[PDB]
Amino acid sequence: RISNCVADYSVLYNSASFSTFKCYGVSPTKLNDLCFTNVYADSFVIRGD
Amino acid sequence: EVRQIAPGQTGKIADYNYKLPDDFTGCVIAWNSNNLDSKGNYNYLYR
Repeated sequence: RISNCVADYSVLYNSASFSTFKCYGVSPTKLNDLCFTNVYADSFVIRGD
Repeated sequence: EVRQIAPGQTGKIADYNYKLPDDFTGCVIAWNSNNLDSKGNYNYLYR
């Protein structure tokens, strides 16, 4: 859980080290301006297919 | 970037050097050129 901080989504997006980075409810460009209440990052490993 | 070069598609190269309009009408063709450009090719570039 991430809270009580300022997130520079612009840096993360410009730091395009990821192959596929898509949001199904938001547009990546609008992320930097938009603000969120609760942010939860779920990390794991899967297969390409 | 084949996906990136397409209407309503974004990417690192897209929006920086070439961005198709959504309303445009046309065709796009892409293919592998490893054999043709096989020896990197610093003549190729990306800003």
